[PDB]
Amino acid sequence: DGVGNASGDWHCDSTWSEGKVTTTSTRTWVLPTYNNHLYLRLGTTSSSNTYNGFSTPWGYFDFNRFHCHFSPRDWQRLINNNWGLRPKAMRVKIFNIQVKEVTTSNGETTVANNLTSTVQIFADSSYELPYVMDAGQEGSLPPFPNDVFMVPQYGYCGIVTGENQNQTDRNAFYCLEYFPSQMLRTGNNFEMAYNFEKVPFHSMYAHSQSLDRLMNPLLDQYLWHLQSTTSGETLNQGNAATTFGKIRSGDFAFYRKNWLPGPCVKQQRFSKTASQNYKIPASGGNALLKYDTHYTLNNRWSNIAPGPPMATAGPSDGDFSNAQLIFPGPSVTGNTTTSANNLLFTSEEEIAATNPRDTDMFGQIADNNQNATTAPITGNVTAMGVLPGMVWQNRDIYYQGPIWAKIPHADGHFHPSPLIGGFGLKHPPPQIFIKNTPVPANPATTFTAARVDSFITQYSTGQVAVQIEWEIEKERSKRWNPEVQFTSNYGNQSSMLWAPDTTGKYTEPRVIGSRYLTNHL
Amino acid sequence: DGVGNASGDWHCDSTWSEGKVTTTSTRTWVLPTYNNHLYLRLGTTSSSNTYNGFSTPWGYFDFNRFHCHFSPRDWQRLINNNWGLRPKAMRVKIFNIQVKEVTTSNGETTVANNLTSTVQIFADSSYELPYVMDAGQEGSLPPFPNDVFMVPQYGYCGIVTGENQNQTDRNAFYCLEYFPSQMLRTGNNFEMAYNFEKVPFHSMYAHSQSLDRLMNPLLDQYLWHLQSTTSGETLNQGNAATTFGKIRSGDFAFYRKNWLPGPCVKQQRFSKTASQNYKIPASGGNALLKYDTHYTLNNRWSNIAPGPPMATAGPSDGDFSNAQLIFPGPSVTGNTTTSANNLLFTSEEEIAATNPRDTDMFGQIADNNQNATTAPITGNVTAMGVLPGMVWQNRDIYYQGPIWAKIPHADGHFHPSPLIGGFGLKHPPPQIFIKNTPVPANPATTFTAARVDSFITQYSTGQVAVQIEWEIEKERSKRWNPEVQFTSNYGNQSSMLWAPDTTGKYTEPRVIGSRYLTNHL
Repeated sequence: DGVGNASGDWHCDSTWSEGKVTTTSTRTWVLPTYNNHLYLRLGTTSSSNTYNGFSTPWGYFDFNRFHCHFSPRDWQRLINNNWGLRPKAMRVKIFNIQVKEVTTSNGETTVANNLTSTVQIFADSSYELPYVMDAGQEGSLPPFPNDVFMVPQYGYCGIVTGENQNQTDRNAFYCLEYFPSQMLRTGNNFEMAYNFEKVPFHSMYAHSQSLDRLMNPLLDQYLWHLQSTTSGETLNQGNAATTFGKIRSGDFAFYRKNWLPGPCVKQQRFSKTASQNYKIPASGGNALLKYDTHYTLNNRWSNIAPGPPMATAGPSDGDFSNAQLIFPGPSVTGNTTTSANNLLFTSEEEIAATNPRDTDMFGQIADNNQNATTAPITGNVTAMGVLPGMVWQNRDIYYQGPIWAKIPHADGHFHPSPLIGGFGLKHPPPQIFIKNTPVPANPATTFTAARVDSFITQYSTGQVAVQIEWEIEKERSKRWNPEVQFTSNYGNQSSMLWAPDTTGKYTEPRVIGSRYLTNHL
Repeated sequence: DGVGNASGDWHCDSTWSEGKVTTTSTRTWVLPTYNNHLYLRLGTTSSSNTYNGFSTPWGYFDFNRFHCHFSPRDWQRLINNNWGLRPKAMRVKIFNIQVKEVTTSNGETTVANNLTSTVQIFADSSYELPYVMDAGQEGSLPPFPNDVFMVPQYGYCGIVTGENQNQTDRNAFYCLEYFPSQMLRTGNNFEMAYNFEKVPFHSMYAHSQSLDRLMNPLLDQYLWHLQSTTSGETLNQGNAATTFGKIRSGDFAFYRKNWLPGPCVKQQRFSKTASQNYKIPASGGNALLKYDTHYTLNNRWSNIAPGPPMATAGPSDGDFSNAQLIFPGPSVTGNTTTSANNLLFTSEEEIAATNPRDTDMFGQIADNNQNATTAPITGNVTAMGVLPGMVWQNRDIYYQGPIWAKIPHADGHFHPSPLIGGFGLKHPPPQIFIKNTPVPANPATTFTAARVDSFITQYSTGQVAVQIEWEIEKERSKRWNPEVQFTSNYGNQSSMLWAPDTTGKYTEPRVIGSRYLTNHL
């Protein structure tokens, strides 16, 4: 519309309705020029870290974390009152564009606003580009609305053959300029809308019943079983008579059951006390990567991280495994720490009702057929696939964690739910790409056909607004006694938690999940 | 609309109608960047000064004083001709926005206007934020229309537990960016409207009658009373006979009366002559805070300041108490003075008809039941609540004082009128918040997820207009002789009072209240 006319307004709120909540949040961004306006191929030959790909001049908006869209109070309203959550619609606006040219002269930089410069924006609706937005990486909106964030650079990997960097003829190059874009000056604004495909509600609740306890504790089964092959409490001694008996109440472990616990992939267990662990190197002949549970994909090890949902130790427990996500705590110098107390550990232990424990076996199975001569042998089940009549609970969604993921495009998928967390989507929210259009510097007066390298140094800033409509289930329980709630128990604090400190810094003190209200199997 | 098109006009006038006056005033403001765009928590552990809270990047418009909306002549038209005043409607405009970027280079600052920068403005209509606008503090429009004022920074306290700074889980953090705002460039303008809830007229008048004199001085009552228990003028001597008598005229003190004087909280009295006061420290073991009348709220002393309305010494009298408001006079160095003649003292003495004196007791009450053996004992009433059949007069509104206050949100309130002065409102005029939107400085070329600290230094200026509709009562008295008026008696002056001086400085020479015209009980 105009230079001196604002192209949008600031909107950040949540509005709660009967069956739905609509959260809006606005942020301020700054977009640098990446790679001097030019694509660059990436790669390194590493034993398991081997990768190859392309970094692009473009940058993109990552909307996928829950604290982008929710405050800590709104997250409390949600999880305390509701059994389920799923996203419905999404809407995005990019407005109040400002492009700034900078001038380095006489050892000092001055910034002026270039009014005729443009910025390019397109959302990829057809999913034609590699989708990196679900990778669980950085570059999303800040949790706190006053923060200004930097738009992350876009890049993508490609199929790696073995442990060697080198590309083959299968590798694709995608040129972002080969899509149609929208070019925006300071008067122009961008907008798009999106609809989520129907997806099961995330279950925000814990079970108040175990699987193996689903029976009536008063009654007996009409089913019989073999109690023992001999008299006495000692093995391989007795009168050698087979005793059959009815299954009476009080001895549930022998009840015949309709269902089974969920699948397992065992994890290696580590103690938070440093002296209580076996000494393992970070890198070398024996890596910690070797001793963790990994999968070999094309001669490349990769952790199973978290892996299939499995019950975990409590957040405060003195042991952890890779089945637990780890977030930085309130006070961290960054990139390293020697103490687990600085870290904030996730725990799935609420799902211990239906699911086997990450660091413990699924069960034990007979390895032979006994006879009078041969004693029975059983053995541990470390990894178990799904079986008919098996039930399991998904991993929990967190306030700091990802909302969705893109289901890979493949001829088969089983229970398409993301192992980090959230909502598997075949057509997730489309990636929105933005770059500063190049402005050439002063050209030569004669003609040359070499591409022009010299460019005016610029960056742009602006405002971005996101609106997601969510759909929620109200808890409908006949439970008498009070349910557990998410409360602030933090007590007497010199400086308020979940608020800026004396220096203005805002951090998130705790990891908070969605499962508080109980329900029954 | 446009860069080179003005978004509003200058309007300052009052327009008087039969039952109403509509005053408009326009000012020029300047808005700095506060706290480098970031919230900061505040607090200090003090014995009674203990506080905790948050200072915000935002700033706000304080419209609450009378001289914002009135000139000294308009204030004279009002109070001389009218018994009552109440506000009706209010309207606010913020226009002619100008955002200026500043550059410090080579030891000198240059200012340029950034045309694509925005400013954010929202009024809080739902009273969701802490309301600091009624606190009787600085940061309102200047009295004199040529002055340019600086928009005050916004901040708020929180519930303090005891004498300790530390917050508890009850303390709230409010993020202003979590409201919807309006973003304005130089072409854009802001506007809002507001309606006052029905409120009793402030009574601009003094009583021409005392309570205890409401009788007919000619007649006698038909009521009798006990005149004395003995003969003679000396106590505990006489003939010990009970004498009853009719209540004759001329001895009014014994008249039976339908009504009582207003409540009291006694104040400590101080003489303006320094030698005539008892020596008390400002701070130490014995504070002057201890010896003034205070209330203990959660182990924290606070003055009763002014407190319930009570008659006071005259403005020129040689003694004062905390029941009298104090304003700076025409000539003050600021923040301190050793002489009361520099200060301008408020006086409530007009209400001495219905109200007890601030430094004197409500009365005296019998402490025992006398008999022949025991002499009667009475004792002073320093503090008295309201009683059935009690009448009182509110504190006066001044030209320099607050217009309204927000009635706290609580399950009970008694006679909700602000003890400083003005109009108690449940939904007062909403606070209007304004800040400079951040413009990031030159970002790094690589990507980092830390929030961007570096910012372009900016400020904005503009114009703000306020229009309040007022409702007034015309005096309707049958009084014969002339009433007291507010006149300029200042006499021969080298430099005109109520006008700028030779140096351009404008001050307010006197404290002027609203009560001149008499009325009768």
